[PDB]
Amino acid sequence: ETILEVNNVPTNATSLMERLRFPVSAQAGKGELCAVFRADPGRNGPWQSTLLGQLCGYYTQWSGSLEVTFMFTGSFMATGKMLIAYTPPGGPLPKDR
Amino acid sequence: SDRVAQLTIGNSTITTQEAANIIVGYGEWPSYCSDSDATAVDKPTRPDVSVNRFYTLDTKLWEKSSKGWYWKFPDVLTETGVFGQNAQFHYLYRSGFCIHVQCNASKFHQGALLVAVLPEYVIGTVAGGTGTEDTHPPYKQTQPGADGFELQHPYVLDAGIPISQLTVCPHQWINLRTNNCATIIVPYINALPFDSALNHCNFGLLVVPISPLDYDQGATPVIPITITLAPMCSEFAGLRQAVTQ
Amino acid sequence: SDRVAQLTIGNSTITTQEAANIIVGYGEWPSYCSDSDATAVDKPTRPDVSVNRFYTLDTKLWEKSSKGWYWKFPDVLTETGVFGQNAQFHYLYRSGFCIHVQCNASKFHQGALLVAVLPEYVIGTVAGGTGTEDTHPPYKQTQPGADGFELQHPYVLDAGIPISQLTVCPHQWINLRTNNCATIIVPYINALPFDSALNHCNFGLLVVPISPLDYDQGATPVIPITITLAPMCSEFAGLRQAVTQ
Amino acid sequence: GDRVADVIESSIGDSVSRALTHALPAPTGQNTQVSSHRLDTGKVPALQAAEIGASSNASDESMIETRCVLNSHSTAETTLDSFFSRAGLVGEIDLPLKGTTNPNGYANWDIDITGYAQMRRKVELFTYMRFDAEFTFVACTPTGEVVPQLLQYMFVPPGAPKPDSRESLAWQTATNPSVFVKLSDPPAQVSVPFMSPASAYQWFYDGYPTFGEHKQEKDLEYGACPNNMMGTFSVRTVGTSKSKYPLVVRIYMRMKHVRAWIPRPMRNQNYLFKANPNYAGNSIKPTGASRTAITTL
Amino acid sequence: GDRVADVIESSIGDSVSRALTHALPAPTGQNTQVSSHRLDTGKVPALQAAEIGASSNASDESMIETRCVLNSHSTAETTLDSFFSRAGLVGEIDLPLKGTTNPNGYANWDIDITGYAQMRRKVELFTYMRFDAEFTFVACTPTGEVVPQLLQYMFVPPGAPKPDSRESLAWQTATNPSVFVKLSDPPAQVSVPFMSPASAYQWFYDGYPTFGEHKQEKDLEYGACPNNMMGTFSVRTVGTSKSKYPLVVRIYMRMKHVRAWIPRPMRNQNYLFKANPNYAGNSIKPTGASRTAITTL
Amino acid sequence: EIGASSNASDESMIETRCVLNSHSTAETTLDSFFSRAGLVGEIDLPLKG
Amino acid sequence: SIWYQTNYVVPIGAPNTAYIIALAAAQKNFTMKLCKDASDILQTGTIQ
Ligand SMILES: CCO/N=C/c1ccc(OCCCCCN2CCN(c3ccncc3)C2=O)cc1
Ligand SMILES: CCO/N=C/c1ccc(OCCCCCN2CCN(c3ccncc3)C2=O)cc1
Repeated sequence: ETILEVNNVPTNATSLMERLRFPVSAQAGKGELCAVFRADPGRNGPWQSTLLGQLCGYYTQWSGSLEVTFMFTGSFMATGKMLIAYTPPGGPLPKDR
Repeated sequence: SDRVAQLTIGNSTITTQEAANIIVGYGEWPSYCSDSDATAVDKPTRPDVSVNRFYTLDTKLWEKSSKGWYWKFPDVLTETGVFGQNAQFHYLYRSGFCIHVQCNASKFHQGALLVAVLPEYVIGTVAGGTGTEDTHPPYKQTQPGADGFELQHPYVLDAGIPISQLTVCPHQWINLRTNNCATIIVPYINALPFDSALNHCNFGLLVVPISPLDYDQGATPVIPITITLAPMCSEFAGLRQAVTQ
Repeated sequence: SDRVAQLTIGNSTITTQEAANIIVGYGEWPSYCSDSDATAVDKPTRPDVSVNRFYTLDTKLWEKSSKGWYWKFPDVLTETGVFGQNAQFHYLYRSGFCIHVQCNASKFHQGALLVAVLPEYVIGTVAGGTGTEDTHPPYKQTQPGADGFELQHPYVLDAGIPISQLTVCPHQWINLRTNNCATIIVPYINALPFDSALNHCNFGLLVVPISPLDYDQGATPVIPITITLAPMCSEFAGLRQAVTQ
Repeated sequence: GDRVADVIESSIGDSVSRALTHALPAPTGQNTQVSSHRLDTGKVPALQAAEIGASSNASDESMIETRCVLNSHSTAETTLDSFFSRAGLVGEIDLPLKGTTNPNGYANWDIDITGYAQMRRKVELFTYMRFDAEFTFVACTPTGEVVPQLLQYMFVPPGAPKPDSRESLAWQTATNPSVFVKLSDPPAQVSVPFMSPASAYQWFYDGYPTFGEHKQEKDLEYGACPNNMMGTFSVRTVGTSKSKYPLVVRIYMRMKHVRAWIPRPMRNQNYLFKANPNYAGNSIKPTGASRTAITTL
Repeated sequence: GDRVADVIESSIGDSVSRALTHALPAPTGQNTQVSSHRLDTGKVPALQAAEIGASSNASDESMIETRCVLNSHSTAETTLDSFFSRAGLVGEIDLPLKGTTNPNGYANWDIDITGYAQMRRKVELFTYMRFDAEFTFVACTPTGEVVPQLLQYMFVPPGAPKPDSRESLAWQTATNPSVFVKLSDPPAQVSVPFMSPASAYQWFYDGYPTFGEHKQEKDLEYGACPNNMMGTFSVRTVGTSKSKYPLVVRIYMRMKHVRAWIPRPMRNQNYLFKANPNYAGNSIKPTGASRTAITTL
Repeated sequence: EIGASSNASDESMIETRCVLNSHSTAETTLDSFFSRAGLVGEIDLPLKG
Repeated sequence: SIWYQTNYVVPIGAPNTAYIIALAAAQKNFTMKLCKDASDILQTGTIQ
């Protein structure tokens, strides 16, 4: 496992480290959206930060399952439940939870 | 080792790190209808993984003044996913359910929800207050769909019966200082082997705060309660065109 | 004893008293995908009786001047019954088909229809007549749905190929003086074990009059051609929300 | 024939419901074992976790030092048949002379026992019940007098013609069962089998009997299940002329060979109607007596 | 575990496709058996029912009196490898000096063999094909002259950077396979494996490559299947200065180890475009020669 | 935090079917990846330079 | 896509915002084929 830059938006030098992590915070319970990204490993985007994505660039075809492990770095007193979903081909970006 | 758990069925997996075991209603697991209990002669369709999976249908906000809510089964799912389609295209239906109610807070919040399953949960009205009017609950109140419905008089469960005795039914409690979820497995309950998923609700799910939510000014005030459920051993028969009611 | 037949699958039964045997395309029956041919890892759903049954989708009127028609599979069924729902909710799909084309007349009518199945039936355009315009057929022409589509130039099958050689494909003829139906069983045909029921049409069904319909003034002039078909060994995988295209 | 592995190793079709518990013989109350003092770490019977949903498993023996007690107190009077096989009033029929209701010398009673609170509250402790029954008919005048009058009772199942008068052709009773008895004879009494199309009657049916839109005017049918509607009980004075006396017929039901499933909370608000659990909203009362403070008796 | 009978006796999951026919060895044409006259009722070989969909099963022996003929004519030249393993032109690349197209000394050829009719018509007899291939590259000037010039050919699979000039960094070719050869050397030649993500290439794909609305501007992608797009073949004169001569590279393909499925009608109208079966609507011609009357030669 | 990668597999996260995977791992060996000739040096021998 | 199933809850005294770090890799059924050059070439002019 290598760090996936889900938060691939900041681009100025002093903010580059912010791409390595994304936030969660107290909401208003409307099952709000936290983040999204394509699962395509050999495509431009977040996966480019991973060693998998890079090695993947030296091959034309790939096959197999992938895995993303999310580590929560909030305080010990913080709790919560998140729903992480994978939408197979054909399904557009889910409008809601 | 009893507080930690994983529920995997179909293409869905649930995890919890603060569970309080699992209740198997009336002590028995869901099963398919036997050849001697059955009566309808057509070969049933048993879709398996496409319908027996976890569906997260609704989220309610728990407040210091909340009264409690209820949902009806299989009503909550009749319009969702492949399960719903099967319930609409078929006259006959039967299945069990795995219910997982979620609610987490902090070690500084407090409160307790009673989560129970009540078969044949018939709703009554207040009879015009004086009890002289023979009113009846409207369709939207007897089969509230996925949004569920809020109890008007929780003490009598809107049906003239004491909530104090609701624990005689399969249940669990979500006591914030202890656990953050309730898991109840329910087998098919009816006096018939199969029935209409549209006309008849086999049971109701009740989530009622008995010990009110409380916390000090400054702690996260939005405490959601989410309902996730999975049909088990779903069977359908009597195929024709789709019907919503 | 070869002219008489009964096809029963699911809750549907077809009878015919003037058949001409049954063709099993490329000599092999539909079957489910083996564990070594498969590649996707999720457990598939195999609905069985609720989707593998006969669906009567369309009726065309055969006329002295008719040119012929075609339908695409599985396109014709993507919006019908439990089959359609499964095709919409799942990314992956595969199945075989039992096609039964019906057309009866009288011992005083005459004519012959060629009924064939052509895999990967790609449609072409007339290139602006002069052949200098690189036009392309519109969605409604490549995937006509249940209404099918009428051939513009049957001689070249609207694709630059001779209909005279179409018999190299699984086929039957409906020669009015002989039989009143055609029955063709087709196994799954593709270079992949599963595929999208929406984006890819595995084959096209062609019904073209080669010997024109004829009868004398006074005989029933309305001679319908009805299309009935049944999926066989349907399998679906890659579940998510329903998508129509 | 099957071949792909997931089909072979499938559990689709298992009809044997696995049960986590089983019944044990228990003719008497449990005995008490001698127990002594326990001063342990790790062992903690008194501590529970009600959240789990189970009741406490702590016993006398582990909470205090107990002696041995051989308990031979019977558990026989709390069986379903013991509790229910006692006849109670479930219906009443009036046959007045000059009256508002039945001034024609006959009456049709819809077979529904929910019009009387004592009996109703008892059966409503369960959701589903299957049983046979013994019905007894006590007839007399409004003053409790016995007069030389002959009556005919007829059971009219759903679909059979209901008599519309004392002289209806339906009283020919060629197939329906009828009972002819005098008011002076002892109460008529018969055995009735379990007649529902379902495996059990159900005191609660959360649903509708038919498909369609469930608009305002049809909401009276919410909770109505035909599997509970066994028919009509008709009674008439046997004659072509009006009877000389006003009569009352009390109907008693005694269940026997009882089976019940799914217990539920017991009714704690007065009953208002037969067909539903409606309660008077302005008179919601606590389940029991109350006191002025939690720290005083 | 299973239990209800319909599940046990189910055929759901059968992965073995039952075949009604099987291959037999046939190295030579069939022999002819002696036959004599048959004057029977009941036996009727000559009569058929084409409606069934099968071809006639009548043989020489039953239609005329035949002699015995020992046929040893080979069937070897009609195997797929015999028919297809003959190199034919499938691509042509121009590298002119002062020109309209490639005046930069390099060129990118999209690997698609459908630009030449002879080869295309042959492969299009089948729907699916799986094969390895031998590609040969013949280079010379437009007059057929051979000059002392060095070239570099590079295979650029989908996703690899396509060179955009004679000096592109991509020619470092650290992973892509490249061939360096002189025009004076014999034609370069290499073996190419079966590279599709699918089990076979397909000359016809009745569908779209992606989901969504298939509006007018996207109809150019109808029939486009990425499983057939193997990449780009790039060529350049090896140098930092423009070459002194104009070059032409002809690409020949020879299939080998061929397998094919689903035969189809053979093209009978001229080809217009590579990507589709479009035909000129105003020039639809009969498949063959015609005559003035059906009763005359 | 431990430093290891997840040991969770497809089988335990969703209901899977059986798949006999015969996809080769031969092209990702070091020799397969590196034994392809690439440009590493260039030398110029000009006339008047 | 990642959604809030319930909510991020915290008591008085703890930050209202925290971060999640995502780590990715392939499963054991993963393989690759058809060796090609990467889309990037990390050099502008000549490397001296
Ligand atoms: C010669 C005539 O003698 N026959 C007498 C007779 C007496 C009783 C009888 O049937 C009695 C059946 C009692 C069933 C009562 N139940 C079943 C469930 N149920 C019910 C009522 C209201 N809501 C739900 C269920 C009922 O009221 C038939 C004939
Ligand atoms: C040092 C470089 O040497 N490499 C030469 C080379 C030559 C050929 C090559 O790949 C040739 C693949 C031929 C596949 C042709 N196909 C496959 C199916 N297809 C097709 C075209 C249009 N519509 C549908 C399918 C085709 O055009 C790769 C490298």
